Amino acid sequence: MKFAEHLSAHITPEWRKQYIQYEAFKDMLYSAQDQAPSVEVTDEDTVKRYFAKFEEKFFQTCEKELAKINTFYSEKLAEAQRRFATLQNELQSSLDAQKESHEERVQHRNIKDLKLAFSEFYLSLILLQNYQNLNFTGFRKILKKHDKILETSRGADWRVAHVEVAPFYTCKKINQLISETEAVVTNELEDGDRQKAMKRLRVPPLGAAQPAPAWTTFRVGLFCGIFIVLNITLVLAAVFKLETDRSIWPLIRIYRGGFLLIEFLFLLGINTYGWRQAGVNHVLIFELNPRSNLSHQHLFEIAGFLGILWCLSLLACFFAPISVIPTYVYPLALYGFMVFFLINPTKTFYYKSRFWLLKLLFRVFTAPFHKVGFADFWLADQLNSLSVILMDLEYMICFYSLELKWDESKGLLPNNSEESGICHKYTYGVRAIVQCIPAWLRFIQCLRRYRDTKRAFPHLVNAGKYSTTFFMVTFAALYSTHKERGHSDTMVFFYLWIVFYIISSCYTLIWDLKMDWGLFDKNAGENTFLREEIVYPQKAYYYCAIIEDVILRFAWTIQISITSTTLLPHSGDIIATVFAPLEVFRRFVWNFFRLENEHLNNC
Amino acid sequence: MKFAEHLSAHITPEWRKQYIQYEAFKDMLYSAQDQAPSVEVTDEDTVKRYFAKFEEKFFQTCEKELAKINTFYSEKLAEAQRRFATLQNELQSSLDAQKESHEERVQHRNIKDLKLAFSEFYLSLILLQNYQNLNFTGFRKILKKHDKILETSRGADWRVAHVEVAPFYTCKKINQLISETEAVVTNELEDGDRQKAMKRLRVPPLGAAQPAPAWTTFRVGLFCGIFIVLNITLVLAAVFKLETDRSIWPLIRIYRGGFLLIEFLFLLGINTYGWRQAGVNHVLIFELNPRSNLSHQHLFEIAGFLGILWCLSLLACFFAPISVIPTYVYPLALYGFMVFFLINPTKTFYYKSRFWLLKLLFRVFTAPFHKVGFADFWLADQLNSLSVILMDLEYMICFYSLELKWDESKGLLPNNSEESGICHKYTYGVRAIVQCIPAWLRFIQCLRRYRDTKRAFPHLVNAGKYSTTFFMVTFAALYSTHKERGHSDTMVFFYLWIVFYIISSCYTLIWDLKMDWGLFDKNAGENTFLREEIVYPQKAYYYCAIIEDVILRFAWTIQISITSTTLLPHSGDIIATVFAPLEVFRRFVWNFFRLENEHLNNC
Ligand SMILES: O=P(O)(O)O[C@H]1[C@H](OP(=O)(O)O)[C@@H](OP(=O)(O)O)[C@H](OP(=O)(O)O)[C@@H](OP(=O)(O)O)[C@H]1OP(=O)(O)O
Ligand SMILES: O=P(O)(O)O[C@H]1[C@H](OP(=O)(O)O)[C@@H](OP(=O)(O)O)[C@H](OP(=O)(O)O)[C@@H](OP(=O)(O)O)[C@H]1OP(=O)(O)O
Repeated sequence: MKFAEHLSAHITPEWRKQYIQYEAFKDMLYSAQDQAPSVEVTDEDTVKRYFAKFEEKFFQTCEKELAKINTFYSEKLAEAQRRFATLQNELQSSLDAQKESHEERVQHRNIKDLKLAFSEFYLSLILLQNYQNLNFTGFRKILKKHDKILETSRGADWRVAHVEVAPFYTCKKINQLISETEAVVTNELEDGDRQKAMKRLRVPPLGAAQPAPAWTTFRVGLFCGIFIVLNITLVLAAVFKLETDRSIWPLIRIYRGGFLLIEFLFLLGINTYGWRQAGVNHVLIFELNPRSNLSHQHLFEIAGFLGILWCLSLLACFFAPISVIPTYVYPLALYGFMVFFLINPTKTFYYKSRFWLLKLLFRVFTAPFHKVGFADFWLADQLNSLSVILMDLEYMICFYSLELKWDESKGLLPNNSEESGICHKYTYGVRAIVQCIPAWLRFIQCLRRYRDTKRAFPHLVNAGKYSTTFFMVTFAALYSTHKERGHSDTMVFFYLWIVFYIISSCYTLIWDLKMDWGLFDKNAGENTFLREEIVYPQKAYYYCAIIEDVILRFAWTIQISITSTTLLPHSGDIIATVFAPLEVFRRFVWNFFRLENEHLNNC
Repeated sequence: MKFAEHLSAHITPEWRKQYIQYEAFKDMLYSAQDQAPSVEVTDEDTVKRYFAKFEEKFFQTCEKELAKINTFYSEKLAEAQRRFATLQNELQSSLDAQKESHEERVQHRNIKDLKLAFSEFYLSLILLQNYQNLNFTGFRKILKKHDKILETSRGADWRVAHVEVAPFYTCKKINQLISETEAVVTNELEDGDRQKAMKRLRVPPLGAAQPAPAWTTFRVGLFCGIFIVLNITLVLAAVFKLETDRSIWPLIRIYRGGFLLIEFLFLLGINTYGWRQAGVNHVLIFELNPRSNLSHQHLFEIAGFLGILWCLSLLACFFAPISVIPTYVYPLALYGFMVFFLINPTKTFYYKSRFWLLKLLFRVFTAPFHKVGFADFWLADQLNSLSVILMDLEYMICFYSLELKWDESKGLLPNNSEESGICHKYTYGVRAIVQCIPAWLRFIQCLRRYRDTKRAFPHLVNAGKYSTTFFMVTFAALYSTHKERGHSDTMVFFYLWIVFYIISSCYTLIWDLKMDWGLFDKNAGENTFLREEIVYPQKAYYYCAIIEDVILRFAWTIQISITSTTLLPHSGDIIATVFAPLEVFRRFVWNFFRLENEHLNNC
């Protein structure tokens, strides 16, 4: 309400402290009004002296904040012109190089980068202009409010004697700067095409939140409703219309991956909504284009659509109304549709989003030959917690290639055959390597980062933490195969195994609480066990995260060990399936604090 | 982009012609720019005289439109001043009467009515201010556009010489007016409470469409999705899970009403959406409070929720999980929930809407005594199209009270008993009166209107129209009972019956095309077979309405005749079911044109 929430919505995520503290002056004026001693206990001289002293303190605070505004604006303007001169020099160099093939491609990439730089400079200039306008509006509003409450005209005199003569308000150099940038872009860059110049230099109202179209919200609601009703009917159909002829392992073992993917997309949508609400400049961190970024609603829509596809495919797998090929087409059809959706080459269905995502995925998969950005290793750590999809895909390809009789029906082939359990076994080695692929990719990425930076800490320690999983999985496999062979010394390999269990968790957990989040700092001060500046209002969120992460790390390591070792022949698959949709929740809660730590400590 | 859509959304409907014809100015300037031939083709003298003559014509047109705007503003200000004087006199009289029981209640209703009058006055003055500001903005906008396209500075000089001195902008009496009204409201009425004074006089941004919350759209989507999935599963369950041993009539004949009502609500939501989009001032016509009106989204939400309840009740009726009572609680429970939803006495679940609708329904059901508004007889005619709900309700009461053995099970009592078919008969004759109730109410309303106005040409004939249903139903009942008795002269009563068929349709259809819509106008002729002015862009809508209404009138009259005559033992309920959900569509298509015609002629 009023200018208060307007300013609060128009806060720049970077310079939040530099803005006028409308709330502070608001509450201190109400504090002035609230005291109000008894009407007849003392002379009106005391009341007027109280009014005068509080007015003097109000003027002192206003002058202090005004001086801070002047200094901040002058400094900002200083680097504004210095950056303008630097970009003008670069533009002149590029133009004179062009005026006088590989050279043409270099000029093309340079001018495109220059256009992007001019775009961000124009955003900076308009941000400064909005800064000045918001400060002026806040000053006029607070002075009017004060003149109203104190029923005096002193606020107007203070404003006219201070504000309209303030250097920040009197300086119009920002307008000449933006006009010169616009003219340069129109003339030198666009060759007189003013329309294209503006179209590239548009600035959508980022300050006014985001005008989400009603159609997107309606579609999200429709998809959510259809998904929940399909889920309910799936539960009822599974409970009632299922008979007993086979233990239904393959169906869950195949659809667990789709369930994990859908849950991950939903949680990432919640994650980005919280990121936007908290004020963390995530778009800058991911070097995304500020013109076009995906809000949470699109992620919710995509998650709902994939959930619909998965649920209908699984329900068709149960019921199987009528066909010629009985049941082993639905999972294949669903996965084919998903993979084709991901690689759609037309300019439809978020073409830029899919292109950028697949480019990032190719970069992260070929990481040993690429640099390290924040969008790269974050996706690598995202994939590190989703080894279950790779496991399920390998199991599905094994089942459909070797075990399943392709030209047959039903799909409950006898388990008494020797070929039953070919990849329910582990001596093939096709389980340890698949599980360790994410760890290997992440570790080699960290090693390349260290080599590029030439700085041992913290990259070597990080590489060790990523490499502990190698020992974990390999020794679990050794124990499993030696138990299969029934050797006398096999039990010995159990002992140190448990040791390497602990040296994993208590290790990585520490890495999760010192460098990833920067908590437990020596300068906690008033906030025991926490950090000085926390964006989220409540510390109970931090407490629940710190109490859940310790359990979830043990859960993840034990679940990956049992998945790759396949002991406990009955309950092993059940424990793996039940523990799978918990590490994803851990990965969801981890991102909040990871980025709120990175945003403050840029580093 | 430009201010085109800005004004097109911000133009007040009832003064749309008075605003700037900015679009015409755009297109004429674009035509002027495009018509210029090549430089080499024509001499520069011809080019310059072209610019000179078109500039002169542009200035002439702008002078004409500004003169019209000044005259309009002067007249508006004069009537605003006279209205202000009148309301000041009324306030003075009220306050001096108050200063010097029934008298207190009269004073209370006077002060509330005066508060409403001041609200309307403040809204009108703010509308005038918005008009003036938009006109000034449009002038400066088109002038700078002309200056940029003609690369001349003549526009600025013309603006400062004409627009700056223009009487509409120079007259600042509007601000003194609003300040005086605000001061009077704060002091005389609110007794110094400025906060309550402005909150009662707050004006939401009606010009900027409507900021619909995203939560409402999400809820609408969720309800629509759940409804469509429940509909599909109900269709499949009815096709497969239902057998045929005792027919399904005693179920559809009770569950038709919920579908009818839900369809009516959905179509009414469509009506209000189209009404808002086309610009027809429907809120003024219904004397609704302009600050609190229901957009289409709320109607869609209510329709979806009722659809969910009805579909769930029907689905539970099919499968019928059994604890004690087999099947005859679901319809009663659903109807009880609906009626309790309508009569909720708390302040939740649309507190104002339900109270207003209940008051209107009571007023229309006490038609012979209370007066006539617009919403009154509009709702009367709206209910005249839904006699099927009353038919189904009385049939439900008849079945549950007499035929149904409530202390039994199943719900498929044999039809071989003598009492069976009594409720399928008409010996009591209740069908005729139940069907003829809406006609009687509408006739009484028209008779009261005629008596009050003492003018027979537009009222007495209106009453005479609604008496044909009486003769139709009575003659149908006579034919049915004489056929049941098998008298020799029975067939004779058929003959005139068919006659009174035609004298119904060809009569009321004419009434639907002359006074209800104002079509076929002799004074017209700009558009063949249409009126002088239309609001919807396409005449094909009028053509399809005029081609469908002729069929629908015959359909409605034959369906009511067959419903109340109890003939065609096999196809009777079938024809009733297939014809019922289309008369509501006829009412839906009728409302649009009825209100666009009532908006202009003002009968
Ligand atoms: O792209 P828009 O948002 O519609 O901007 C239009 C206009 O473009 P159009 O004439 O095609 O409508 C001008 O662009 P050009 O004609 O010069 O190519 C532009 O110019 P300036 O910013 O330099 O004034 C000006 O933008 P703005 O909204 O900031 O005033 C504004 O002009 P019009 O509303 O008069 O058309
Ligand atoms: O919050 P609003 O009801 O929209 O109005 C507030 C304010 O009330 P608050 O004291 O609760 O903040 C003033 O109320 P009064 O003390 O004068 O009764 C009012 O004053 P004016 O309308 O006379 O200016 C002014 O409204 P406006 O937005 O038109 O300036 C605006 O105050 P602020 O926006 O400056 O905080």
